[PDB]
Amino acid sequence: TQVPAHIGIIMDGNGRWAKKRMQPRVFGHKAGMEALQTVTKAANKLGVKVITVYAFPDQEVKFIMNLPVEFYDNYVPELHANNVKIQMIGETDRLPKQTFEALTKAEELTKNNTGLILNFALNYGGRAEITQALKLISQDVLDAKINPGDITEELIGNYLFTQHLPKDLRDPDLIIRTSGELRLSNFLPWQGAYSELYFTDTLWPDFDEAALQEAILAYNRRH
Amino acid sequence: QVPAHIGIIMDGNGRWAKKRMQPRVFGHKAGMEALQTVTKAANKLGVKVITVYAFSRPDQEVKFIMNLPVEFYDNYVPELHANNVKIQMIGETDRLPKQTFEALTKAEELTKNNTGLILNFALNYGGRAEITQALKLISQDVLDAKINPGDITEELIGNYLFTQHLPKDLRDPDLIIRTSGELRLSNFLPWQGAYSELYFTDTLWPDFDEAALQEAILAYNRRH
Repeated sequence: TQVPAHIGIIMDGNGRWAKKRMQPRVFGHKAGMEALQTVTKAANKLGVKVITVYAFPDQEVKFIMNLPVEFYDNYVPELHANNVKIQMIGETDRLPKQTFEALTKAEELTKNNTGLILNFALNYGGRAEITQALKLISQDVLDAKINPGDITEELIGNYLFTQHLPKDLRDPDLIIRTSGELRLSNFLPWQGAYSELYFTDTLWPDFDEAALQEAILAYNRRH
Repeated sequence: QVPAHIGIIMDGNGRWAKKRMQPRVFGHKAGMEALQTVTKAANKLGVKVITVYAFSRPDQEVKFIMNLPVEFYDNYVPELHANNVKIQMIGETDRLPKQTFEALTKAEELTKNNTGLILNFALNYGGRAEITQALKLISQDVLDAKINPGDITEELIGNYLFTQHLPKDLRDPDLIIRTSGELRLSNFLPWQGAYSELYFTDTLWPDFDEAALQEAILAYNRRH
């Protein structure tokens, strides 16, 4: 049937997964990377146009900010060979030098690719995305580039971080949340306003191609 | 352990009426009874705010949503006033009919001093539209030099949304309920609900009562 063109995913449950396997939380994030690799390849083959993914303590953040570097070295080449285009959204200026540079190389490597767009939401917050959009628009109105009569929902959409996606694919058709949490977490509040929501108890590192197909199957049974 | 602000998407009125071989109008009158029951019960339990959204031949659906506050004023608001419930509307007023605008304002003016539960009606409401209208007002205040673009923060935007009239600690729903089995938010409080707990039930809105409200509050407490 109809495959949803844009899927949002809140990758929850890496810590619980690792605890369940009696391993450090760091092992869970590593397995979370594997799950993303599997899901990204499967969705690309099934014909999904976009996946926007969202990751959810002192020494943990050091290991977590090294994951984009690890992503670039051990996963990005295979994704690039699968014709996957890699982008990021969020306040990426806050990220460390090594992290921003690994992600930039992944963007540059894959920028000509014509398959699925893998969109990393990093240092991302919905309200903050909207806030900065409403700031830039107000600056442009103060500088007379745009009129206050030109302020519309379409204009706001052009100033969000999802602006770089193709116009018809900016808004998720489906938002998947793992690990049993029935809540929003400030992920794509604007873009996801009309999205089908799907909730599963399965933990993110166990979310595989079969779990993706079950989510896509649930989406088709809606309408 | 009661959530202070509960959002409610009231869906399933049409399905409820068609199941009983009755006209669609019958379903919406039963929907107003459900709202009365839920409003009274929530007020009793100590809920501070409920924001309600009537959502579901689109020309037919618009007539029922706009007829709501006229009938609600005549048949239900007096009892809510006696129960110390404050009534407020969020959404766009400019495009309302005359009889509807008068019925909403009479309901507001009647109940404006009440110190119990705030019943917040979302009528002619859209989240994206609300945020867009907030920008228009912020943009105009930047041109008038009342504020700088640098002053535009998350807290400022909150003061320009339709929920600004609620107290600052109660503006955002802690829980959002949707009836009729649909797993969507349908453009309801996208900003304000960004961190809300969600509760979905297959129950149709006219069957949603005090008991269903308490089952929802129970589920909310199991999250903590």
